[PDB]
Amino acid sequence: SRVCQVTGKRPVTGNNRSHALNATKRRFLPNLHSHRFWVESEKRFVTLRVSAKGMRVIDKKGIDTVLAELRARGEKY
Amino acid sequence: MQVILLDKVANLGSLGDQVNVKAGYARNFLVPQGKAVPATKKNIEFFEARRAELEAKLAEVLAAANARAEKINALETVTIASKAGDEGKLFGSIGTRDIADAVTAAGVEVAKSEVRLPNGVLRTTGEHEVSFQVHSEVFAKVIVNVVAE
Amino acid sequence: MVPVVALVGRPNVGKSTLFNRLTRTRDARKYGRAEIEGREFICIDDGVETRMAEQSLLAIEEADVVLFMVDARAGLMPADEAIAKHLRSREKPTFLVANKTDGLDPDQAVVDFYSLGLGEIYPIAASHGRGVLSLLEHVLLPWMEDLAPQDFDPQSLPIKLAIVGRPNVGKSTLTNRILGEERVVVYDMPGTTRDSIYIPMERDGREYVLIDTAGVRKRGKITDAVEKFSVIKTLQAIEDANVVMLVIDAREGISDQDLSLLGFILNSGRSLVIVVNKWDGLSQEVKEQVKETLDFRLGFIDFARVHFISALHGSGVGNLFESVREAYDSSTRRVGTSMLTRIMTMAVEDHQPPLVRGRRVKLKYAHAGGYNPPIVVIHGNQVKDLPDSYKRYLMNYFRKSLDVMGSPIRIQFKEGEN
Amino acid sequence: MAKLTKRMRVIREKVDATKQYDINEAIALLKELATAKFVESVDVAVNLGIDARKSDQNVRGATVLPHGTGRSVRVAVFTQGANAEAAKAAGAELVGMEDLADQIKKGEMNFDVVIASPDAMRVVGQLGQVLGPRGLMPNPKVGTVTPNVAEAVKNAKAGQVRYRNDKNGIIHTTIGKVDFDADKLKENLEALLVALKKAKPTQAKGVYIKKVSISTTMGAGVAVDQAGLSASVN
RNA sequence: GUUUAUUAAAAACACAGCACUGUGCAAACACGAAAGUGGACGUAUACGGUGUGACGCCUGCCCGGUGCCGGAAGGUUAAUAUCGAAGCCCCGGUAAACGGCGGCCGUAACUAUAACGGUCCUAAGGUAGCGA
RNA sequence: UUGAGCCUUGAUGUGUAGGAUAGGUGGGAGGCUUUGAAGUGUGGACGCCAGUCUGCAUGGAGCCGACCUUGAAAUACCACCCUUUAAUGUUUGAUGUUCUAACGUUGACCCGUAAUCCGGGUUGCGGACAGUGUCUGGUGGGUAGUUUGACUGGGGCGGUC
RNA sequence: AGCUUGACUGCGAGCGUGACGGCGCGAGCAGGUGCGAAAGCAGGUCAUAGUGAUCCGGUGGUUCUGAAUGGAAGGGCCAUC
Repeated sequence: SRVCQVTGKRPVTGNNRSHALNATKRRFLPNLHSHRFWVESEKRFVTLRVSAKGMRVIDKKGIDTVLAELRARGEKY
Repeated sequence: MQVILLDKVANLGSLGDQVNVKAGYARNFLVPQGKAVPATKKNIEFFEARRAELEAKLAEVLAAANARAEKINALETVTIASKAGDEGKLFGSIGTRDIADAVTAAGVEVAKSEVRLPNGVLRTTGEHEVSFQVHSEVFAKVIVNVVAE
Repeated sequence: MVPVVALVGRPNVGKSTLFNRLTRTRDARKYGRAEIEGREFICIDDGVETRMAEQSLLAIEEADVVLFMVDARAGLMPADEAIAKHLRSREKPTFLVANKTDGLDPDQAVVDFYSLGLGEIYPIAASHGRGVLSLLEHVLLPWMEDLAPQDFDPQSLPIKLAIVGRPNVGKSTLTNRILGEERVVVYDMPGTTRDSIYIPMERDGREYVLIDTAGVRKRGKITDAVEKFSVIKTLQAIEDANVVMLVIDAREGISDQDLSLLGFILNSGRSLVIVVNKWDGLSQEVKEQVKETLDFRLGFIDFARVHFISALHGSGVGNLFESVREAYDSSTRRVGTSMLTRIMTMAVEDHQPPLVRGRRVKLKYAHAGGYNPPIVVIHGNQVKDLPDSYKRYLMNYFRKSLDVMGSPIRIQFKEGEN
Repeated sequence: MAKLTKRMRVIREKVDATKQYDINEAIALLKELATAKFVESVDVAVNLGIDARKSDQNVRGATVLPHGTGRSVRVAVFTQGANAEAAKAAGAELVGMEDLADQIKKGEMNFDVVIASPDAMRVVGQLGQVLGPRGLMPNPKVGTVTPNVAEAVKNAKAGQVRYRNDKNGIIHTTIGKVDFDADKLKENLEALLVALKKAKPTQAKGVYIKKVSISTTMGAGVAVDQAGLSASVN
């Protein structure tokens, strides 16, 4: 997809906008990328699709804490 | 993020230097390689007590890694220790090509720019003879006896 | 050689307002003089623009007498004091006046002002009427002791020309070149119109204009709060022409506004000569033949003549001077009922005057209603009996059979016979 | 030209970096510090913003203040059609248009502070061409280009603080001498400090007071335990 | 040849041939938010696009070298009010330049048209097609 | 390799007057600046260099200006921040080059699986790029909504308000 | 031609003239002024044309407003763009 698997993402509703203030809508994709994280706790990579807010978030809490979850979020490790 | 190093010495940062670093260097080089451990005001306390042991007891056959490193960054005088660099000069058949294993920088190497030899090289003691190519399909050679202690 | 009042009083404000009220002469345009009795003299007009400091500095040294100005609500101001000091050292006499004087009868003058390294500050009028009288009298007296400098042929006027174009290109710079070849700045403003506007100036008698609103390298005394006022000027640029020059770029030219601008030019009814400036830096395969082709097809029958100059090199410089003259001759061509009638006959015989409601029309002479932008009025059948198109067809024919590298020519139709 | 900016680096490294000092302590310090040979000046260096308006910023003048004491000056009260006739009733000082007129136009002057209505003021305190003082001179502005005369004489008789440089948006005001007492000095600051808050109504930034600093000369200066701020007038 | 089924068959549309451009493969491009797919199991003598319309016959003018043309800013030539602008380099622009594609003069036999040079310009120079 | 954000040194300010070179001094003609203090490059109004030229390389005069004039100002002792300019501390961004470790790999092979898909692993090649996400400037009749009066001896035309 | 600054100020019986928006005339009182010897005259121009609502914002003044509560912003008001 296009979702962090942590932070919680998906494109979300938009519009182009003008000082004209016209009406149209467009959504908005977050900045996610599947980045090859190193589990270390089984010393392998479990490449996950993740946000780039999230990339930070994973770091601050540490590998097996995001990876503590997933299991607790009932979804592909 | 920030780490306390585990590394003995490292070209910047050394010997339990707790510092902040680039995120893109830190998570994919300083860790996971053993050259650092994450820092937290929890971690630092654990680590401070630990490093009187860890950055000593581990870090004492590792003097080799900093020295041997030059020799594999150039690949002109391809030299690693198989057991050595901490035992005196690099000796025995042991080292590079006698198992055809030597560490590369990034798989782009000048240590297999030709293959030709019938049982590899290395077979002296108290020094270790490497083959130092002079072409890429003739092996007229210029063998050296470098060490990297 | 000759005096100039030379207003100063800080870079801007009501400074201009006063010049208009002292002048009355337009189309002499700028430089330009304020008339009093018999004698007329010129007028001349932190962290401010470097260009604006250079012109202003250029103005005051040639200036021959100076007038330093203060406002009602203005008083104290050290910057003013610096400008006043500069003037003393360099040495020309200065009188201290104060704009739309107001207050509540003369009071705070002269009291602040004695420190100004100047004494007696005369208060003025401009929106009342007594306070102008003293200033004009003061100047008069020394100036009275002295007495300083104060079909019709194509050569009866000197050729009038403007330089119009985009609100992007540094046209004002190209303007500096055209006036130059001397390697000298020239956009020093004096004031002589009604209100705060704008330079047409003349060199070689013949008039050049600088126009539009910003990017032009309009960074002036200011007067067009919105996008509008500038346009009031370009319409002046129309009034004054018999030649207009369009600067277009090869890298921001022919913009939507710009193509409209050429369409407008056709209305403007004045000779088009097409300039491309800052064209020595363009890529070796030019973009730009096609850019010429799209304008060509719209299409402007004139003489072009394309110019590829820079204001930062100059290449086209002669070829521009030349092209305008040639264009003016054709435009201004001595005309004459005879020629027109004779070529016309051919045209109608060849391709057929239109018929309307089973009744065939009738043409029967043409004459020239003036030549400078050439107009003709042909007396034939009714206005609607021709479409505008056939008018134009017959016009285009004349545009063809006798050269018009000049402006579009005009055709009219009157009725009387039917 | 510039050999090394070393002598100034060590010195500024001692007592400036916004080292906030007791106002009085500062003054105690102020007389000497680096070898400046005699007792020096007490200054406040007040930083005000902007250009296009002043209220008491770049003033080639002196204004009346709470606690006027420090100096007392010569004063003549010029009483001509104004708040002069209120001044005639007041009878403090000397009030007289045509006798003080003479005295103005005589050839000689010494009544520095012209409290004034229209004619006198232009003469005394402003004149010269490339004006500027022997080190001090009769000054023009005294707020009688904001004429009042009667009440003005009371304020005037008492004295007055002169400050001047040129054109910068930061308003310097020399507070006094060190041959004036420490606590009287503090009061001079406080007075100017209350005034400044008062000053400037014309929005361009709603707090116009940056640094209240107190300083002398020879790379010696300090900051005040800032107390000019917006809250009312303190 | 193709075609407006249920008015209109053509001169329309098509078409080989030709011309031009764009594209080096993960191709251009095209579809498909993308994934993917087509393009192509191919591979610049092609591929895509665009455009013109068999065929034959009507001559399609390269800016680099060096020169030339206009122009200024300079260079170069000047006085030595130094600065040096006019003519020329250069900057742009220039091949109806050297050199392949006109006249006019002499000359391929009614002189005259002329392959060569002179002459207009540091134009090849009516050779092709076509002649009162 | 190399721009610049800031930091503190530099010293001074063309009309008679004014020695010239008068930005801006609380206070204003002691400070025993003790040392026997100086006239010699930056500076400086302005090159109008001069000389006066610099806390700016000499020792030669009590510790010392070796006190003012005079104009607007200018000489005891100095003070208040600017324009300007370095030297130095820096702070930061560019380019330059090389690297590998993200990342890409429509290279090659091994493997789940006697599967052109995919996944994992190995290796080869690329490489901090590329590309993409946000933000953001320019372009954009391709797409989108609509705008284009009225008077009127038919209307439009014109002319007019 | 002398002299002045009433192109004052705060109000206004009472009128004309407009559908309304509204526009015009108007003595006198009051207060302050100005000029005139004094009476007296001065409320912009011989009269008739010389321009536009409403918004919304700018300028200056005011305490009027002002959300716990004081200030403070913005808004109203008065004047003007």
